[PDB]
Amino acid sequence: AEWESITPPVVDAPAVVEFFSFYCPPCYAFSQTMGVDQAIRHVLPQGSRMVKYHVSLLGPLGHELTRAWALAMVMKETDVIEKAFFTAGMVEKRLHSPDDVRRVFMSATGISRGEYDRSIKSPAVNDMVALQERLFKEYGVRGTPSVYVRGRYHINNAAFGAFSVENFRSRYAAVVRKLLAG
Repeated sequence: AEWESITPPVVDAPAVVEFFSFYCPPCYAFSQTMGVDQAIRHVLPQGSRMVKYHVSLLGPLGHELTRAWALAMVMKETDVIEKAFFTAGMVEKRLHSPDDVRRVFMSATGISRGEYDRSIKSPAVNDMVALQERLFKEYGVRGTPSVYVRGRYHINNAAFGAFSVENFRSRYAAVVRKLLAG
């Protein structure tokens, strides 16, 4: 059950923040196969939110995915986009080029080619890319997945033990739950 205070804290932080990458196997596991993200959402106090931010440093398409995610966030389509990009990469192994990124985004959302091309570079998406890169530095992010609670506690992924997905998930969420208490 381990975690470390970050310094300095982030003010006005969402209750839970997770920095992740579509190239990060444990991120794939948290989101898509082990139900850790879901178990965390399940202990969110009323009114609190979990927000996910993509990190650019990892992999060939790092920056393109971050911008694609920025677009998802602007459009309120993170749910379908998250599932789509993990399937495309981890599962199907067909995320190699910038055209792939746009193709998967369009297929998941139904957005048109022309709207994607105009939107992907919109001021609002530009802002959301800025925000992701800004917060990477403020939270002191060092890798992925990096889960932060109330802008002050960084969960230590490497401090949990279990023989099963089910115990691992429960113990990870138990610690997040504890840190959300108040």
